Amino acid sequence: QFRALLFDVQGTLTDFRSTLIEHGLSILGDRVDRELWEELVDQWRGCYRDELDSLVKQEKWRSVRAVYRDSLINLLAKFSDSFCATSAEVELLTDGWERLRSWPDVPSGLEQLRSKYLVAALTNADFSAIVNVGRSAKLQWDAVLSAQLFGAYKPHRSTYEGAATLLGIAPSEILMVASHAYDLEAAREVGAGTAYVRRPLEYGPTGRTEDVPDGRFDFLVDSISELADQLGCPRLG
Amino acid sequence: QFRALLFDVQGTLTDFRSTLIEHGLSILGDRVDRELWEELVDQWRGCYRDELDSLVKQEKWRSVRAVYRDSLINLLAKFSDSFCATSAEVELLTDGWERLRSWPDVPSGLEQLRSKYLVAALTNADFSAIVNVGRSAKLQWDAVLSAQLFGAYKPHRSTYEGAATLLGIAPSEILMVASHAYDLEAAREVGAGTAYVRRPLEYGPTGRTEDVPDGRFDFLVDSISELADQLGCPRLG
Repeated sequence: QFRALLFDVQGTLTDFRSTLIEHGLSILGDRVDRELWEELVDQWRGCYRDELDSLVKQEKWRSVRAVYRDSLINLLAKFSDSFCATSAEVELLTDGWERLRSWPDVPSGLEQLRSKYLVAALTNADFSAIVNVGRSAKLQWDAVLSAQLFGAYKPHRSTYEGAATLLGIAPSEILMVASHAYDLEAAREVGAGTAYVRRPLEYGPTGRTEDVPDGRFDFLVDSISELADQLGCPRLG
Repeated sequence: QFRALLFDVQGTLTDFRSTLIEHGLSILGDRVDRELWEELVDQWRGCYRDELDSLVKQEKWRSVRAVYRDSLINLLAKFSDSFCATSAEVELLTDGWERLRSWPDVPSGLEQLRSKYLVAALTNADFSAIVNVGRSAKLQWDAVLSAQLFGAYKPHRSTYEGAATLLGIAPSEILMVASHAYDLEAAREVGAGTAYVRRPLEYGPTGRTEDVPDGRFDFLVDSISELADQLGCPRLG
């Protein structure tokens, strides 16, 4: 069936929200409260995807770190009555995105898959960012692929097809793995397999995610270890 | 001093000659004698080098797999009196270059360096080839980089500069590691440190290797683990 598994990373494998909440509360200290900062974090994620959505239609690529920084600065202006931050603090706050921890199933799941499949990241994050998160989130890849290599973000066909060309495999022999349906739907359009990972805590203990029904994608799992089971990979020691 | 180590792979970390000799004898069996096959492998490697030297001068890039395949077809014609190969066998023999075994020091040496440094591959081999070599050679990277990503082979400055921009690290904070002096000299020009790894068996128990004196490059070692020691990395368990 498949030769390689292509992974979305942010949210799919990493809990970005907990880190950005705790990191921002560490940096800003007594100057911001949980509900103020949590509301900021949630609008920040929206601003990034809205800018990335705009860039895809326009067929342009830019530093994704710069996207995060630009949208944070815009949000800090909105909240300028409540608190402020220096340029250095804006840099440290923006760095939170590159210190993500992975969900607890991920490292054992990724290793268990490596016995039958090549495992690569295909991320919209900049190349250096995914390399950096790899250390804090304990990710170990066969290859790292980023929108920066292709000059185009997912859901663009160029990213999935370029990933397949670089890997030397037909798109039909890629299983694409993601906790975001848009990413899986685009991969299906190039012939790739689809595997959805439910992440109920991706947007916090409250706040819900897509209750995906069975049969929309080829697999629907609650962990990478579970996906590995269904792909004929044995459990580790 | 250094944030990342950039590794050449073929030869520096992998014994391509032992691999291709035993790989060919497995495919061809009794139809060729070992000493004859050894002569083809040594000329095959020579063809590959002469071809890459000319493509570098012309500033062109082409699939390195096709370089191996086209040069093999020429040598099979030259040796056609002694043995022959089917079209399928030509593909299998060319696959040997994507199944290289690593020198015995390398896997633990790479692991020991990961405690303090980012480790990435930078090879002239195509992207799919270096991914496959990671399994056969048991290499574990933070990132994998290929001349295919840049449309230019080492020693072109664009390859070292592209790697630095992809990893987000200043070339002065990159240590280049190789058993080939051309590669280290070119990285020195871009601003990186240099580490020469002596591989006397790279071209066989017979044949010869390069002369590097002490003080020509920043480090001169006999194994990756020695390099890690000289870089302040604690030993493994």
